[PDB]
Amino acid sequence: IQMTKKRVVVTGLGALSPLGNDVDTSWNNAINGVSGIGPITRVDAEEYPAKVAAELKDFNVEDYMDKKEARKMDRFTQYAVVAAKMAVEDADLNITDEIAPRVGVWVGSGIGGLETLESQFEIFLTKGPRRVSPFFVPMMIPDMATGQISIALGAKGVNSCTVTACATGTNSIGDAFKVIQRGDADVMVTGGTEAPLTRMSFAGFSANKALSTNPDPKTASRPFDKNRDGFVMGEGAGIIVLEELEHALARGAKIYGEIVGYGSTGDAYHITAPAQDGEGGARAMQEAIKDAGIAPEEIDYINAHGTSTYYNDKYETMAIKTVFGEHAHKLAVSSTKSMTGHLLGAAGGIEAIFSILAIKEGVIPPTINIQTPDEECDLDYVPDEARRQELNYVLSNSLGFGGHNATLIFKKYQS
Amino acid sequence: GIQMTKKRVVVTGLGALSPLGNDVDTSWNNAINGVSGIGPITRVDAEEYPAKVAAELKDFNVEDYMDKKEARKMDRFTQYAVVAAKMAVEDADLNITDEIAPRVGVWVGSGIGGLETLESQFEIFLTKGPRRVSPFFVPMMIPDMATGQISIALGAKGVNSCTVTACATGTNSIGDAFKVIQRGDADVMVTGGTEAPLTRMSFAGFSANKALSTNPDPKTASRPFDKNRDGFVMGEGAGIIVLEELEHALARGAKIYGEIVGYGSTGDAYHITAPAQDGEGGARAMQEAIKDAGIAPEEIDYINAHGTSTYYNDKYETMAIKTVFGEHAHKLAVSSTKSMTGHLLGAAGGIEAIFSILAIKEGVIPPTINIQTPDEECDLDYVPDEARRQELNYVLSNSLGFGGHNATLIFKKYQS
Ligand SMILES: *[C@@](O)(CC(N)=O)C(=O)CC/C=C/C/C=C/C
Ligand SMILES: *[C@@](O)(CC(N)=O)C(=O)CC/C=C/C/C=C/C
Ligand SMILES: [Cl-]
Ligand code: NA
Ligand code: NA
Ligand code: NA
Repeated sequence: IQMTKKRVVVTGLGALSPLGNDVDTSWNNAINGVSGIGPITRVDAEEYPAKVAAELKDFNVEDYMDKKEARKMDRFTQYAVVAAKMAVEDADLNITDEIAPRVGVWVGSGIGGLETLESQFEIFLTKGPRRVSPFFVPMMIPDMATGQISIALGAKGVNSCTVTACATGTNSIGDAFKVIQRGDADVMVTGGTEAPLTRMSFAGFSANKALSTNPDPKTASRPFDKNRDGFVMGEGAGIIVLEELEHALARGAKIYGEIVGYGSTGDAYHITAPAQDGEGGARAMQEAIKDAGIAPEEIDYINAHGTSTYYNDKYETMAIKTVFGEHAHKLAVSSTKSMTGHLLGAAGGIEAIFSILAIKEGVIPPTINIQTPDEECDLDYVPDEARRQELNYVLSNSLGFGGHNATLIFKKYQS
Repeated sequence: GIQMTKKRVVVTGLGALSPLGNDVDTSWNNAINGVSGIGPITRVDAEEYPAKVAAELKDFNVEDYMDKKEARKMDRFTQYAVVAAKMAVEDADLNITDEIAPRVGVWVGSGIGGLETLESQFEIFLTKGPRRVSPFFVPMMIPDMATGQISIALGAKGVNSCTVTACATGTNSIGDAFKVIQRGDADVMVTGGTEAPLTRMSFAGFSANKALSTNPDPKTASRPFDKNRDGFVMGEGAGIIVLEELEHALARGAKIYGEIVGYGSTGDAYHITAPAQDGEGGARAMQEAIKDAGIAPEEIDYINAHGTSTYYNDKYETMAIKTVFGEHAHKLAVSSTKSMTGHLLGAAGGIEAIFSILAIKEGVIPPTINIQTPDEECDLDYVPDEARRQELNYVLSNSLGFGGHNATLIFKKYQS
């Protein structure tokens, strides 16, 4: 018995990010080096050492659905549904009864409905268990983003949700890519979503000192900079439509590019500390390269994990050098987190969009805020300004707590 | 040039913690003897909830399996996953050396992860302030920490993931790990589901949803397919299996319980909690798994059903079996082990995959206990009360979850 190996193309993009309430706004702001970082308004910033966050700007859920529908969705689900409908509309895909069992959904979330859980548990403690919402359980579960997307779209195919901390979006896309490659779906609506700007998330990330305590939004998120002191938390959703090539061509779909490689490894080291020298991340990049059937020298641009944390940025630099050798100083590396902040489970989704758009548009987005170069972080980070360049291959990296490492490789579409 | 043959995937090890026993042998032997793991709730004070019964682990002490130093930073869901995964690897007699470590992966899911940790830590936040929240709060709570902690405990450096799909969690995680090995991305996968849902918010949440049985009698509370079924009885635990590429298993002289041959996944695209009318989505997922296995539906001998003891789910699952199997539906055996273990949520698929694999190896079908009033709408052969000795070639395991997830696995008797 032999494996089916279908070609998988990107036919639609949808997004909500601190840089815009659609792909066009997000992409244009990213290539112009616009920061989505400002003072915290979502929660009371006085209680936490962290004073800045990357929030959605002027997002009103009622512009997309009824108040009654929105009331039964946590922010993480609202973002996923809005971005998925945006991606399908962009793909110009008509999900009929005929194709519905061949159209699936694979969207992840790092934590799901944390705000709902906090509000509902606070109701339990002060008002008693009978006052708990009949919809608390489905609203909270991370897989409800996939569930609500499938209902909104009429998508009846492969239906799943990957939860792998900050590697969530990258793994979800990789998993959906594998579904199409083996012929188990013709279309997959995939990516990540996150609404982590909550009391427990700010308390939790302050307790483990992962968050930047820099009160200046102009210098808070500075990946690879000598003075980096933790990440700046963001929110949103990045959803893409993956499609089997012949299916896309037959319907006259527009093609942004092709997904060719996916790598997944575990550090098997520590619950929160990444492996020394980023060895696991190096292995995940190598698996994705082997999956794509290319030489490492073929990678033109790396959309780095680059969170603006001491260890991660240093280890990611080391991992790139291990994988690419002499080609490491020849490629371009950039972290869009310098502008969007860290979207956690949605990071991989938004960064896959930027990686795909980098190939289609031939523009590398920059890493902003690098003022003090770090001798340990000496690669080409495309500082301050976007670079116009024809790209053939783009690599996107992610990692998460529990030692998860995930890598995706995108390729310029050629017939 | 690239490789293209599908690898054959065998089950080489089993590990479990369930309300029926703190290992596979105890759980299996109690299940085949129709022993109930359901009793009054002791985990939380149940006086405020309408639900009065649960299926808890019996005399489980995490310190019998690991040092206190290791257990302290683990929520119960992670403790269960680590203990069951170590048991599965020990049973598989697998030596994870530095050489094979990048070829040994982990794919374990949890429906909710560290809910108890989240509740305790949020209660600390409200009464003591955010500066008193633990630096271990975030990693302890996240559902993927079961995979994370299992990989650290084992030294497993390969494909590392976590599927979260409500009650379909365990089934999807196993199916996903099976696909990893089939495409040649790992030689070994430690996979399954884990859950510790016996918490304040879980009892309150499922009571508010009216998903839980409010029957105070532990003797009749969980009764799948019975006319008087009135919601599920919550359980806890972990079911972990070692999946392995066939040639790798044969070369090391591994014992083989059976083979994984089929996996189906669909979405109802209907409602947040209610399953589709006539269980159409579940019927499609069974059909996808059957096609994946390359068999005729008549080849299925036994169905380990989702059978949660809820009105719509048991009725719709019965309808879905009739749609898929036709005239063969009344010829096959169907049973719900949830009648004994209760509903393990994210761990249900893991424990039920173990029972399905053991059903083939031992040639014994576990029964559905507590069926006293037959429902005219649920008229299939549910193997009532007593286990059935039968040679099985193919076993199908079904799962479904909130959000319209449907997941199916097919296991086969191993033949060279
Ligand atoms: C992420 O892995 C951080 C990193 N190393 O880049 C991470 O911790 C995300 C975990 C998901 C968190 C959602 C919020 C929880 C309170
Ligand atoms: C499960 O899907 C119910 C079913 N239809 O069988 C389910 O609700 C589990 C989702 C929750 C998992 C753990 C959450 C506890 C609060
Ligand atoms: Cl934990
Ligand atoms: Na997570
Ligand atoms: Na065991
Ligand atoms: Na529990």
